[PDB]
Amino acid sequence: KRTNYQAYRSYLNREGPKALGSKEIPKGAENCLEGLIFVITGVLESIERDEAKSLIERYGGKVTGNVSKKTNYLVMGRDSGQSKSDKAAALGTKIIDEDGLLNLIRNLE
Repeated sequence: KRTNYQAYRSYLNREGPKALGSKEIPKGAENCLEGLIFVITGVLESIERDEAKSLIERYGGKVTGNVSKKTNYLVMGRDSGQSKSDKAAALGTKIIDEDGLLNLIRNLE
């Protein structure tokens, strides 16, 4: 019984942002993420977690690391944690990619 998976920290923070400052921060509606809880897990394409978090928070969303019952959208990059995914799955919380996160906001442009 170990709840900290050291291997996961390696994967989740092993990103090679070559498109950092390219896909980031759209001009969507300020209300787009407002009232929606976003949970970011796994390694995305290229995003510093804070830029995601600040973005989510800025657009009225709450960013948290644990999938809640009001999440709706689980941003999942490369990680295979059954633990976080199962909760989302049981709720019907849909899994999205980095592109998916921005895709919603891009729609509100």
